[PDB]
Amino acid sequence: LCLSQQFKAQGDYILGGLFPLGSTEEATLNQRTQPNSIPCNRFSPLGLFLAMAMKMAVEEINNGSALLPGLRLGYDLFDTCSEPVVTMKSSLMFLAKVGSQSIAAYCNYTQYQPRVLAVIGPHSSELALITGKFFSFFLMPQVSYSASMDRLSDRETFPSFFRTVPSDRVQLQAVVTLLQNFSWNWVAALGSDDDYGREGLSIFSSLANARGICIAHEGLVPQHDTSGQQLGKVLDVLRQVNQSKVQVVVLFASARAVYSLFSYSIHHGLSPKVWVASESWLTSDLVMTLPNIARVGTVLGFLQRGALLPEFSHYVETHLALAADPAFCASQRCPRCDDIMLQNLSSGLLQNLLHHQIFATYAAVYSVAQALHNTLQCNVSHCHVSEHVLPWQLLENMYNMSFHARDLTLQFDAEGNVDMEYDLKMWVWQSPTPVLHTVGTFNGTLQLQQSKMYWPGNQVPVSQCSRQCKDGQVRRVKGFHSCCYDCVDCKAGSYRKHPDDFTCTPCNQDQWSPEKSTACLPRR
Amino acid sequence: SDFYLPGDYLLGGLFSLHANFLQVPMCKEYEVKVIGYNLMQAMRFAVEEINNDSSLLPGVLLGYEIVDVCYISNNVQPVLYFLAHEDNLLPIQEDYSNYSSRVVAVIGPDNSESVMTVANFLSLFLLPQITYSAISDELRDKVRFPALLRTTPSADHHIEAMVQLMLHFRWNWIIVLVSNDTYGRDNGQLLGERVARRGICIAFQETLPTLQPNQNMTSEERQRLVTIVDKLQQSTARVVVVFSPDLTLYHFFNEVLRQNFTGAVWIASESWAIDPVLHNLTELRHLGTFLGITIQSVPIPGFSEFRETCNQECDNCLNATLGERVVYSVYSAVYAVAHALHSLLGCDKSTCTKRVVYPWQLLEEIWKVNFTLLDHQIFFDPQGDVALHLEIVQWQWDRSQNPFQSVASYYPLQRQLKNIQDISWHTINNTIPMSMCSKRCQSGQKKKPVGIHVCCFECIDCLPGTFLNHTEDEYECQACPNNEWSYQSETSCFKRQ
Repeated sequence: LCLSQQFKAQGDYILGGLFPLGSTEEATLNQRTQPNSIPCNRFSPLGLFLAMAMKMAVEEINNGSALLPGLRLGYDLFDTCSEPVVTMKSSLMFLAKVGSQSIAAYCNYTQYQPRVLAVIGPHSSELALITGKFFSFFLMPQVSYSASMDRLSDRETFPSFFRTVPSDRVQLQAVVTLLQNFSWNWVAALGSDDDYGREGLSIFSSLANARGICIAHEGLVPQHDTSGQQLGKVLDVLRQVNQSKVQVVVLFASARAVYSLFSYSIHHGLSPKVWVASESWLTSDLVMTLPNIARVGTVLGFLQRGALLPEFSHYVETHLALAADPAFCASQRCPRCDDIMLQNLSSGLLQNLLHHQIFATYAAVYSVAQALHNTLQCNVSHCHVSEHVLPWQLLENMYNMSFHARDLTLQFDAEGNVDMEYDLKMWVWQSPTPVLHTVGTFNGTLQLQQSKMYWPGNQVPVSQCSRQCKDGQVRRVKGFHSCCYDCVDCKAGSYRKHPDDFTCTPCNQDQWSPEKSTACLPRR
Repeated sequence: SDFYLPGDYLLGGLFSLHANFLQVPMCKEYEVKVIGYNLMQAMRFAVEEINNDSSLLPGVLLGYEIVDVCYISNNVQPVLYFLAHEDNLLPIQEDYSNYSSRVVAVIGPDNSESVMTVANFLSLFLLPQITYSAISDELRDKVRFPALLRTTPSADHHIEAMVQLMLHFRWNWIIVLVSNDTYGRDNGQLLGERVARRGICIAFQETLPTLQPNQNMTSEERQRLVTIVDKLQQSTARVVVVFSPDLTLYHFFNEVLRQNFTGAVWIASESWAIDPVLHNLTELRHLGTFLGITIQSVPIPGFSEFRETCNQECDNCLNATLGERVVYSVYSAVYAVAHALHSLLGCDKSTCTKRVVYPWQLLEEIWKVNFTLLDHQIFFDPQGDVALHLEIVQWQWDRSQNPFQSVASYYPLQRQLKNIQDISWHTINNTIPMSMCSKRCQSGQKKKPVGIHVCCFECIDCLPGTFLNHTEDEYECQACPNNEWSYQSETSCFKRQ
């Protein structure tokens, strides 16, 4: 197929795109020693589907006069290659003057005139951080469909970054509300060693401490399975989870880390626990393949509630068919992409669950288009055509808008995030295959269909700790922070000298003390 | 201005001389920071001294282009300015092996975040960057940061020094206070990793609020500080490690003073170990012992009499002035670049040739230098760090002597703490203060663990007919032979008739 040629289109204004259209095997990741080019080794269907979503959105906008009436909107899509060097090359190309092959080191944004109006940003949060920092200097407005790390919310370092997916903080606030509802006061917090997991643990540990949720253990699990230190570390994490007597574990970890942890947990025969999931695991590109999932004990977590695109699959198939026809072609950015036929992109891939990111890409295109529609002060059928909009001019309107996806209004807030609802999904194993069931919703408030909750047995799990002790007891602090206590009962022959952590004192010889008593007593 | 010198080859330098999104921020909005001015002068002294040294670059002049950076708030523009060549234009192309930039090497930023930001840009060109104060361990990844080097140890060695200080004085039981920043969480996690391997238990870890010293404090933040100090007071641990920027700790220590807290050992990380502003608070001398882990000072001989279109003209620094421990890193960075260039040009005494150099080759040569500078041997470990000595300083308030007194020295290549001297403690008789979670057993007593931490145990007597062999186990008793017996809590058996 002549498919990679479909990544560029002319127009009055042009949108840049960064997508995971290709990748490489691990053998390439050695230290760079000479500044040569990096080859396109491996194809990626996810990037192709997201690029198709952007193409579809722009095609719709060019058909329907509701936005940018009389204007033509173009696009220019590039592969990230999941590589910062290639991503930086593409980012630099976006910012160069049209027709030129170079960029000028001017001191401030007003002197530039880049060839694209906005950039629909990369898939991963790492490239989002990098390219957001770079783009902010030029005030190039960047909308990401996938990058959820909350560090990007900072308007000081990211004054021009937007996204059509909520940040991790909202998901973790939903999780904290879930723990608060079931009175799970005593929990263990785990995260992946990647920045995703470290920032997730930071956010959750900040949110839980404010609401009286006591974290028994806070730890990181590795991404890899290639050194004995990692086996020892997962064994130690299992030891920590066991010794703390926790029954509910929050696991804000990537799918590879969860796969490692769960495989080793099955290997070591860990007893059932409640596991509170995160989206990147819960959507399970990898984890749900494990043979013995049902022994892990219970899986539960929140998931996005965005709209759906019924026509996307037929659009993809239609344009692949068009790319297969030489009579159409008579009318690279990823050389491996041309080797792909329809059967390699079977509908079974699209019927899985990728809907969230595809819709987010569609909505990002629509957000940029609506912002431009506002900046040009468009009427019905007419626009302020007498001037050419620069990106920093679009940025002014992009903060103060509402835009329509398919039957869904969205708005960028003061920190560039959208507001969205969530479903609460519980894994059901009574079916012959693990399947997600909706058991509640979150929209800033948590609604639970508790009559539908699939707990094991006729009981709801519990994990709790004492916030204060009784008078006839001695305190003892526990937890990653000294937040809660376990209680000691003073046995006969000893007394609670202080109403405090101080251990019970042995009884005075000429006296005696019964159980739980606070003082020595004459034996007569 | 003095921000620029012409020459055959130019070094780039980034230093922070100063402390509506459509409004472009400018450094002049912030007060002068004298440390960055000292570092700039260190670079200038090094480069001009090299130009005077006929044996290093005979007939070749090192120039420089220095640009002021307001920490993170301006990091893109200087890099583009450094990279551009003809008419301030920078070509975009796939292969840069044949391209020559304005500068051949960069003396990079101070903050780890800014170092990473600049590194991600320069990695595209493999233009070498040497940095002087960013201790973050993440910079050791040369897949991620191929062109980045350091003239200073990393957080690995600071935490090693802390842990070996704990081990030497037999402290089993510590508290960790961290900032909300990436710095505090990074160092807290690293310390948590290191202690578990060495037998030290962290009682609890707690996060300080992001306060600023001159500004007013809200009621909830005040209560947060109150809660943290309550947790300090309740605990039996009396060794406290604080990973926080100095400016934040004024309020925290004011609260600690207000609650009349006293009797702890405070272990300071390099970000506040030598702060005069905290030190001059007269009442800190009553809170306990303050020990700080920091890079060791190296005196530059001639430096004192030398010192005394945008972001290249800041006149205010002089009258603000009218960094000793960090200066040597900048000095040695300039000298490292100079030696790498001296090698790259194929140069020899009085016989240089001014060949055209592309930075990616100078990086390859910078990895290769090994020479003695100012009586210390500087070369780069494969992970990019120069092995400079660290030291441990105790704060002193007798103004007859220096505020910070060296009490120990740490060697990263030998990876051990050495030359420990007489710390003067807060105790009643200058005895070493001890923090242990539980008291050691009497002979013939078994340990019974309490809770999660290894250091927590009850001591319980062995019953008659059982004995405990301390060379063999300590957590359960073992029975006497079939014709032996024992005196209850006793290490040994005896024969029955």
